[PDB]
Amino acid sequence: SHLKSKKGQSTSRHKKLMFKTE
Amino acid sequence: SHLKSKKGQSTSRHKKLMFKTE
Amino acid sequence: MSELEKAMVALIDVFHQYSGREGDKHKLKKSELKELINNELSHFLEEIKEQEVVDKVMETLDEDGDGECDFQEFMAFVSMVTTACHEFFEHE
Amino acid sequence: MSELEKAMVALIDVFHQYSGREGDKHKLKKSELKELINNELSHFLEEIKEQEVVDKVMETLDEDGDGECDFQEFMAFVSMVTTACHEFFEHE
Ligand SMILES: [Ca+2]
Ligand SMILES: [Ca+2]
Ligand SMILES: [Ca+2]
Ligand SMILES: [Ca+2]
Repeated sequence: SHLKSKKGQSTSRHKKLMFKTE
Repeated sequence: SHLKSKKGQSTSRHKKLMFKTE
Repeated sequence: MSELEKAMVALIDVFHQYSGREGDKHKLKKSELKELINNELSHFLEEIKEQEVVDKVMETLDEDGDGECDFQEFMAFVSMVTTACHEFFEHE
Repeated sequence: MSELEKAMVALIDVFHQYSGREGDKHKLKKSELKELINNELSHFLEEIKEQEVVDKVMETLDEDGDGECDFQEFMAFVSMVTTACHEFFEHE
């Protein structure tokens, strides 16, 4: 509900490395 | 009190690497 | 070929290039850490364009929670990213 | 010299020597793990004389708690031991 999807923004690239975290 | 010191035994070498753990 | 010995020495060698760059020779600041990632990994890894990405990575590598990852903390970030390399470097 | 790319490839190369040794090519069993440590590190690291030492290390590397550390789990054990190498290999 209060969570922010934050879709878009190239910064998402960080999430690609998060698959390692997890 | 119920803890086992387990002094001696070369196996202690493992504890040397435990400094990394922590 | 049991060449694990040369691999550990090389991993430490790159770390000295950036750590000795600034006064934090024995410690890395999220700022110095960005230089290692953006400048050293010009094409090997996706360069960082925003320092905010480094702040998020700091949550993971800032184990001491001091905004600075120690050389021991930096070492762990190299093992996890390499694992990703296995998917790309599939010997097969 | 930004030679981080050759270091990641070498770290993975030694892992293939033991993982392909037995059927667990994509996984390492506390048994296969002992061979990596005792046989590959004949003198580079203190060889293991008892498998019990490997059982204790399994508590740390058996992240999945299956008695087997996956290649990703094995990778993390190499970064922490290397840190010890920095104390011994003080460039400086
Ligand atoms: Ca530094
Ligand atoms: Ca820290
Ligand atoms: Ca195997
Ligand atoms: Ca496991």
